[PDB]
Amino acid sequence: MLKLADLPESGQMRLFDGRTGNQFERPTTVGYMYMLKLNHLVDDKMHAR
Amino acid sequence: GIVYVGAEVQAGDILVGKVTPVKDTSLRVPTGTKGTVIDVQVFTRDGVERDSRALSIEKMQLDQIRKDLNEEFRIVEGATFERLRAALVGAADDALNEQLEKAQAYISDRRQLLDDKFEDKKRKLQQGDDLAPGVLKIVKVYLAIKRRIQPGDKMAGRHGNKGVVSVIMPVEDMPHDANGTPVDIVL
Amino acid sequence: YSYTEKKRIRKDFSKLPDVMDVPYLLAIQLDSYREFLQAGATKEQFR
Amino acid sequence: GRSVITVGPTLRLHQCGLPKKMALELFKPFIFGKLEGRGMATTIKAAKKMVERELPEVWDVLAEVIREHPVLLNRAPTLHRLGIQAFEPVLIEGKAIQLHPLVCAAYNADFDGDQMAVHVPLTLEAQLEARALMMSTNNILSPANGEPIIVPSQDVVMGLYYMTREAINAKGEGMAFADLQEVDRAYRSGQASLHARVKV
Amino acid sequence: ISKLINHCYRVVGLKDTVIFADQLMYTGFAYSTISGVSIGVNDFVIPDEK
Amino acid sequence: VIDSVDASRVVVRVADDEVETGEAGVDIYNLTKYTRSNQNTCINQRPLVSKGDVVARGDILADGPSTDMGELALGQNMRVAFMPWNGFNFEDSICLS
Amino acid sequence: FLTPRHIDVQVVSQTRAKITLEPLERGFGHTLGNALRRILLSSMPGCAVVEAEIDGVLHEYSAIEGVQEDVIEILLNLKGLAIKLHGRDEVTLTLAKKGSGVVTAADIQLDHDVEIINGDHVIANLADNGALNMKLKVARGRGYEPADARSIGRLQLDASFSPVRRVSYVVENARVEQRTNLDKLVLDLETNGTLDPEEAIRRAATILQQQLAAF
Amino acid sequence: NEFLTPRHIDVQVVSQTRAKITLEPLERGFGHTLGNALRRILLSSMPGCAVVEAEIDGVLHEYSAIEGVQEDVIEILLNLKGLAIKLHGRDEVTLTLAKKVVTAADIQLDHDVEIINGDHVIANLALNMKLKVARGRGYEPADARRLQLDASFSPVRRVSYVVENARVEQRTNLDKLVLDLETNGTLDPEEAIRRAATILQQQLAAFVD
RNA sequence: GUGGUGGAGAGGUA
Ligand SMILES: [Mg+2]
Repeated sequence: MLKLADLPESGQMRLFDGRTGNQFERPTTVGYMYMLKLNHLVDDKMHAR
Repeated sequence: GIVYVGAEVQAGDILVGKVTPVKDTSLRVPTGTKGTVIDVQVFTRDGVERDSRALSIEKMQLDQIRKDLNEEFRIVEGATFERLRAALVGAADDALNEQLEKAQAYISDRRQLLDDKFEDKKRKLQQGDDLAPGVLKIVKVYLAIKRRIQPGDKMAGRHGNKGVVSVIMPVEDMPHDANGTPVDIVL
Repeated sequence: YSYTEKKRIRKDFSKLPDVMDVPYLLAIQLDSYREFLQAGATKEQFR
Repeated sequence: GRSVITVGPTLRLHQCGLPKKMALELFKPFIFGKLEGRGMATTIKAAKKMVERELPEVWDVLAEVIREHPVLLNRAPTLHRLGIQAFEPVLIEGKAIQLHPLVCAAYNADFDGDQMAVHVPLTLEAQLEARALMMSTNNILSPANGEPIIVPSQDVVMGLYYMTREAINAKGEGMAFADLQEVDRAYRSGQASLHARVKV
Repeated sequence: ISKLINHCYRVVGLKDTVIFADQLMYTGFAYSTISGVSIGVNDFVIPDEK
Repeated sequence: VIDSVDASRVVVRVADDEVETGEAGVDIYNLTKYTRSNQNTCINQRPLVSKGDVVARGDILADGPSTDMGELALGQNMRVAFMPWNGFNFEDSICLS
Repeated sequence: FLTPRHIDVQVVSQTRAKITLEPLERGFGHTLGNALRRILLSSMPGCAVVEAEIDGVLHEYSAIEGVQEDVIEILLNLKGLAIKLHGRDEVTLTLAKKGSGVVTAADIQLDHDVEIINGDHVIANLADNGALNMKLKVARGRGYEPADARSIGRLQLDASFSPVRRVSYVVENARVEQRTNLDKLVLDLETNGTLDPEEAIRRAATILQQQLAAF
Repeated sequence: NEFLTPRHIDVQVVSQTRAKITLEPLERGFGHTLGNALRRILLSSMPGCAVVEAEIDGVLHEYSAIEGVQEDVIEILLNLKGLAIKLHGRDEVTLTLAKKVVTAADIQLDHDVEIINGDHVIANLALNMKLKVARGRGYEPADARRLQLDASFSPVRRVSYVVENARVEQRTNLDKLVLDLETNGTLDPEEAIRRAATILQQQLAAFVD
């Protein structure tokens, strides 16, 4: 599917640093991951007396 | 004595107008709580008066119920009327009159059904509540909070990979692809 | 072919054939209470 | 007080991050004392008025009292004296407690949602006890064994190990350098591989 | 790294030891960020003899 | 078939086959708007059907919280990268754009 | 010590475009490319909708009879509008419509100095009884302005004035026939189409020049 | 619109040639921009003069074994790498050293060339040196085009930078810029920063207005 | 010259 998607086969690409602009020497794994946010927000955790 | 619905409320703002002897038992939003009030509810014990807020609330509720049932009557009555007009030729003699009379009878039956249902719902609404003893009238309010994700909030994927968001750095600092596409999350 | 699936179709990577559909999940609770209630009573309701 | 942790990699070992609101809540009597002293507070009602509205003035005095006041930190399961340590707080905008990554090993505290309890010492005696005996810098070696406990953890170890490798055939191998600064200049220029056999 | 830190503490001192620790963390973080080290499915290598 | 749809209510013209003699088209679904869950989270339902759309029995007319037109959608999916970044993802923390 | 003249811009679409700087010193292009990328992604002045008032609504946690969507979707769609301010910074807009249909940016009233890029941007869908009349005040800002940093019934919105969406760049050599030791910079810029890529480059150049002039 | 435009740059002189500069008020994003840009500027493109060629009399090859001096040829070339020379006369010169202790002052010179430190040591007797010095832009190894040797025409021996939070009472999250410099001594580090700034400015003066 | 929380049960976090 990846090679059908015209994406790099190994699922890894060399990225570019967003501050130095220098490409990282080793290709890194990127992609789309289903990320959740749990009911543990700090707004109800920050107590102070 | 009640906040207008749809009012942004900072911390400590008074919400309910309550009077003691003659001090004030007025309710205030707790500190650290700030949002928008979206709904107010008021309930009164049997034998106690209904405040203008409750009167108005019951007003739009009754209006909504009436309009819903009127529309439900409208759709079915239109279907029946057009079905009858289609059965009859372009505008025998006894059959058409019989069908028109039967349609009128069905329309009257549905009208009386819907009206009786409306009176039943109305009567159900006008009743008081079985509030707790010592409680004359009770009032509750709701608030809406838009919790933006901020550093410290716990985030976890699907494979048992938890995490606490450390910082939120600007878009430039994110690692970007040669095409210029930056990533959002750096695990 | 259902209408809801017609709006978006997931490419299923299942190699195995589906031999029977997943049963209704909440039937475990729902059957118990409704059997305890015996709402529909015959001339002799279920003993 | 308490809150969740957050890794602060820009933190020196002796210092730790601190949310603004926790700082102003905890040190409130100190704020009152300073405000009455310098003169923008005459009555305490006015002092409460400014602290509740948070004028830009209150941040100055808040930073001043925080400046040299050590703060006391501990995790929930404290299994040894390193489980509770003193730090020199740094004000940050947020609700999480920034923590020094090296100290997490002592606390055995990962950032998977751990909450970290904070305390402040009041007496000069207590602050001196914190700074001279409980400061994170003071306790480096484990009391169980002389082995250090403020040790590079996963990521910094990875970086160090990656730096200290050798590639058999890498750009710039075999050429020499007069000084370390020359090596840095060559590498940052990108004309020299990070790990190539060289003379210096 | 642990041995080097322990050795430096007993040799150079404590203030310089913590300075070294902070600098070493800074360098390790920086050059780990420079390194494109990442985990992909191709990294796990199954020997053909298995 | 959907007679009309609004953000709060949905009316369905019931099929003549699956209807009694009288009261033929009656399927009112009042969508539950923003309501409080037991964990103080919002609960609301969204229409996912237009006027005149034919629906079969058991189709999903409107979906509630954490649902994306009939599917279960708990969180969100974003472009992620797996690399140590300035030690901000030091132990398990997350660096956020 | 060559420096680029007569900045060349070519257009892919009314949003996507390419910027090239022919004469550059060797190795210097990557530096400028990163600098321009960061500044462009950081601070371009843009105008986005910050306020929205609908006559029949009180708070955006409600729904309107005849309106296919709740208020929050309306304002979210309204957040994706690409508009331009030619004259003054702050302007107020109006959208009113009654009966069935789909409301786009076309339904908004235009103005002398005010103009909208994405007229095809759907905002909401209306039923037969559907009728909305919404009051919009927009402003031209620079960075992401949340509602918190910014009479009931007036609804605040979070503002992200940045008109740029993605920036990419690459460098190649420039055979100027004088020396092949030169290099040429290709800047791939894709925005919301509201601002001229040449204008963006000139603004970024001025900002960077001022930041350096701090020396 | 308007941004943070600092003026209070400060040079804490940690050494005559090693310096420290800071920039307190700055908008959150430009810290990394300016820091990385200036770092690469100082590394890449500062015109300077350095030796690229030498004639080790009696050492036909690089790894020839020489006598009369305790050290070996690699040490000698590492030494003469370190000299900082400003050439006011030309962009090309070949200098001669002949003596039979070696110091940089032992090299003859004309009114054109100038050596920053003739006190720098190279070797010791118990030495006909013909080395060629040229002007250049940055750090260019001889591999990139005794007869040859690496070069660092840039005058800054070492530059590093780091951005930490900048505290403004009502902004409270900004970037402070911190730069350290180490020039070859041929240039004042603060003057070097000025030179780099003028270079970067003269790059885009065509379009700023 | 004055300042306002017991116990049980259940669940959850580290
Ligand atoms: Mg943990």
